[PDB]
Amino acid sequence: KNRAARVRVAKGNKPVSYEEAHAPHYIAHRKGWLSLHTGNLDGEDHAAERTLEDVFLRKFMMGTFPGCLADQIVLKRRANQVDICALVLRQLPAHKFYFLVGYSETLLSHFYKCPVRLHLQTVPSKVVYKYI
Amino acid sequence: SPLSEYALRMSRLSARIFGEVARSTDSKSMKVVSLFSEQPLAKKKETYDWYP
Amino acid sequence: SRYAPEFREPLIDKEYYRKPVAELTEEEKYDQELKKTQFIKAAAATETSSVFADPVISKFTNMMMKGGNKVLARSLMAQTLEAVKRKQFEKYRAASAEEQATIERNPYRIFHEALKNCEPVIGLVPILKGGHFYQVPVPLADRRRRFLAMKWMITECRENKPRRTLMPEKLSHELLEAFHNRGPVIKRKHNMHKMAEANRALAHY
Amino acid sequence: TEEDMDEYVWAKSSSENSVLQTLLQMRAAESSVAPSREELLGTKEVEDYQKCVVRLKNEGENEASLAQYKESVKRLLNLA
Amino acid sequence: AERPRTVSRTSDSDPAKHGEQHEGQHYSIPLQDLKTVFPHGLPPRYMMQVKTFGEACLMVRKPALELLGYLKNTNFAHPAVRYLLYGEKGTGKTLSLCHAVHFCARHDWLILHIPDAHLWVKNCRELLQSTHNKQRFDQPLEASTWLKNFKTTNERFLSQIKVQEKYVWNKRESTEKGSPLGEVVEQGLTRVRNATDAVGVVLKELKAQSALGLFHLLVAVDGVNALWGRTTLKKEDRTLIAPEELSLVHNLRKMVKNDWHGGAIVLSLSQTGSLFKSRTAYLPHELLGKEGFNALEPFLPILIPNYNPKEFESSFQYYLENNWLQHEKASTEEGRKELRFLSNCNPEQLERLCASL
Amino acid sequence: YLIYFPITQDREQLMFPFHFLDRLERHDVTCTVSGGGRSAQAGAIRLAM
Amino acid sequence: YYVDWRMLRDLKRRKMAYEYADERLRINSLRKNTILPKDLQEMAGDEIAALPRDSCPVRIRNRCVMTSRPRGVKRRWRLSRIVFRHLADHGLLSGVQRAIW
RNA sequence: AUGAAAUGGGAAGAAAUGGGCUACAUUUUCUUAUAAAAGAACAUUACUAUACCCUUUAUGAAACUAAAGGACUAAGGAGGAUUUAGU
Ligand SMILES: Nc1ncnc2c1ncn2[C@@H]1O[C@H](COP(=O)(O)OP(=O)(O)OP(=O)(O)O)[C@@H](O)[C@H]1O
Ligand SMILES: [Mg+2]
Ligand SMILES: [Mg+2]
Ligand SMILES: [Mg+2]
Ligand SMILES: [Mg+2]
Ligand SMILES: [Mg+2]
Repeated sequence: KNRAARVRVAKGNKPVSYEEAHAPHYIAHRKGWLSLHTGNLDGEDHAAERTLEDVFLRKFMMGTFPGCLADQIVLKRRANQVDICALVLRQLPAHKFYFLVGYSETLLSHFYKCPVRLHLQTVPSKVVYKYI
Repeated sequence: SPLSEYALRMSRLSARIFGEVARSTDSKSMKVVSLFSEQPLAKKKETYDWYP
Repeated sequence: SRYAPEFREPLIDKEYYRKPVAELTEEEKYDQELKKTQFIKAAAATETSSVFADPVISKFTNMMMKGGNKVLARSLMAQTLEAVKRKQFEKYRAASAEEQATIERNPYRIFHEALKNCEPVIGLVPILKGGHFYQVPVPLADRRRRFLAMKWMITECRENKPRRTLMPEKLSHELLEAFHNRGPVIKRKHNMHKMAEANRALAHY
Repeated sequence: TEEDMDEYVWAKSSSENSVLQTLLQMRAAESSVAPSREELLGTKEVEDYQKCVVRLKNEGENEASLAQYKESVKRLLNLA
Repeated sequence: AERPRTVSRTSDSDPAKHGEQHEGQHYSIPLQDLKTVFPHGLPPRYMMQVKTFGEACLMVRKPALELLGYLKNTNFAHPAVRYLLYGEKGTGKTLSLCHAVHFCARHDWLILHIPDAHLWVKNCRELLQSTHNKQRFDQPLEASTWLKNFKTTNERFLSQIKVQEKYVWNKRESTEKGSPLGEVVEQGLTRVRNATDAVGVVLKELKAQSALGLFHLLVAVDGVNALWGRTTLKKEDRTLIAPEELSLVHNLRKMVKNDWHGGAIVLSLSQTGSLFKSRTAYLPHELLGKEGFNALEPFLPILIPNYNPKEFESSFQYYLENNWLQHEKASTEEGRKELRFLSNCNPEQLERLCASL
Repeated sequence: YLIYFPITQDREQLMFPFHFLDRLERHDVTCTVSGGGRSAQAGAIRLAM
Repeated sequence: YYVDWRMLRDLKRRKMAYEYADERLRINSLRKNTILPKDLQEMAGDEIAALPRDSCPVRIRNRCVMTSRPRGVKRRWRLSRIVFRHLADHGLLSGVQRAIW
């Protein structure tokens, strides 16, 4: 049996999101890609470096917004610009989010030497695709 | 076929223009041109910056 | 298979399509109208309306082919037919008028009558009962009876020939020697039938 | 040398020598006094043969171009 | 019908009688002329047809009629004319050249017929060196076989012609001036070491003596493209040899030159058996090359095409007249139309297709 | 087609369309086959014809 | 901290080969030819040998940047088959999908 | 010190067994073309060594590795029961 990225069946009481519900073979069929860069296109270089930056950027955002992320972040690179699109729960006060955006943007712009912007869409609670 | 004088002297005239090796060089001695025309493996950014 | 089960085997008979409508039996007439609403398989690469195409010989060519080398197998069969025609022409010219009548110079007719002479009516299927090997008389279908004749010929020539002889020269010498009911392949057929007689009692098992 | 040249030049070639030698043997058999080189290679017969060989060498060789060459040889060699 | 069967044979056994009226008609070559004029040079598959049918019959065709016309009007005083038969595979070049060899043979010409010239540039199992010139090599077996056939064809003229010089074969053996040319041939066969040298003497003698008006000389070389090409023979150093270095190829290159008179040179091109040439090469420059073309010019190219409608029907009826086409459907109009498509009127392909049928 | 297709089975495959409709020697065909081997190219031409 | 001590040794091998690249290029050129006296070539063969062993560029091994796995690595991403499969199977690699055909 | 680092080594088999490779040839071997056709070879080394041995080239700092020639050539003559894959 295949155990990869499959949120296994419980007893109908586990709330899975749309992204979690779909197994790897549904990538490019029902669900898209969380990161979009040009480094895996044919005849393009720097796939290794773009992928390493993504791994870090996901661990950074989880720790910087602990318990406030409703779903996985979406990374969008255009030219040298990096854009982080995160669904965040409305737990923290509004002014605290302005602090973490100013901090996380400046810190990651001086670390990777690119303009980095953070885009946050606030949800009242995690969105449940189905109960499995 | 063999290369007559006209053919050989034209080939040297071409090499002189295109900055190619002009003399008769053995295959062994052509590696010197390769070594100094190509970035060494240890100087390529993939090797020395392999790791984060 | 890449053909859905609804596909129909193609019919490559030139005369059949051009026959007058009244000459066709109503059963055949029905199939033509039905096939108009069916899917037809594409014809094979070796399926043509040629008047020189013989299915029996075409099958014999495929049973000699090795590793998909059809050009070589067809060449060997073509050389065989020629080697049989040239062997009968020599005999015909070097024979009296009375003898000349009997001599057959058609290689296609010597090939068909040779194979038929090597086809065994009954067979033997080896069985194991009680820790021994009891082979028992069996009856063979029209497909199994024809396959055995062709297989026995292609195996006598492949193996029991001198090292420097070639297949067009051993096969030609066997089609003609079988065509007269005296070859070793005919003996293989005779041995099959004689064993079946011996095992008449063991047919029950 | 001739091999180096990319476009055939009938003048001062193996063809011109072979043609001139044949025409010299032809006039000698006729019992005529030995003729000049320019005389033999100025005739119209030799003019046409030059054009046909050049076409074969440069324009390209084909059954059509070889047929034209066949006629020039017949005129040059006085063949029926 | 059998209307072309009447056109499938001609009663004019003698090649001189043939004319345009005889086109597409098969003339039987006399049995004695096969064992004398043609001990070699007939294609291998054609020889199989002669054994099975029991008779050799050569279709009269327009290409071979044009050649016979030039040979009749030959101006012996003028230098020899090189006739080059060029055509695609199986078109009949070899048998068109053999038709000329029959015409000259019957008029009492001296036949110098090289059956295949590719055999001298490949698959040699004994390659010695030449005493005459140490740079050259000698092919004893290749020369020995040719001499035996040259002797058979020209046996009559081997006593009349006589050597004009002295040839020292060995310290103990030499040929006195004046002795018959047959002696040179006899020594070559007797002592295989000198075989490659007897051939050179024969070619040299005939070329010089022909101009004296004693006899006419037909230099018939089939496969002439081999002489000025490449070889697949290697020296003791395992280095490939060149055509000129071989003694047989060197001598022959002189005979195909137009520097003599008293005869005619008939050449043929064959990509079959050729070394380092493509399968679809038939044109003169493609096969001869730049070296071969310059050597032979001015030459008269004679295209040998595929069977025309009249010739194809005559060939079809000739096979039917011998009972060769034993298949029941071969005689029918649908069979004939099929064989015309598969063969495409190519003489060789039609012979191969009918062989199996 | 005799030069391009030296194998008989390839030529027979080109004969099948015309021979079937008894139209041999009545049409002039110009083909352009790219890709595949000898047998695959004859089969592709047969359908195109 | 690097993943393990094996990745640390390799990192040092990669930084010492970069330092001695020009030197090992200039010296090794004197040996890869037939134009210079064999006495000089035999001596240049010893100058190259005397350089530190970690300068030699054939002692570099490509290891997964995240797990330091010596074998199974894909050179375009510098990740092992196991690590690459985890990022790919979750939609985290841009354009990488499963191959169905 | 069961931690770290450097240098040098990590050997072989009258052995059994699994899988693969090549061969045992004539539907074959060599050569040119190309799988068309042609000319040769064809049983003692003819077929036939991707071993050993000997040279040369490639990568390397290091040949102990790989490739290409060279000779040397042994065994192998289609394989007992039994067993594998393929619609
Ligand atoms: N004049 C002819 N009379 C009879 N048969 C002929 C004639 N011309 C051609 N053929 C047939 O064609 C076959 C080939 O002829 P031939 O050998 O002369 O051709 P080719 O063009 O010289 O061939 P290649 O290019 O292979 O040397 C013959 O064996 C014969 O079956
Ligand atoms: Mg020929
Ligand atoms: Mg390594
Ligand atoms: Mg320790
Ligand atoms: Mg072949
Ligand atoms: Mg070295």
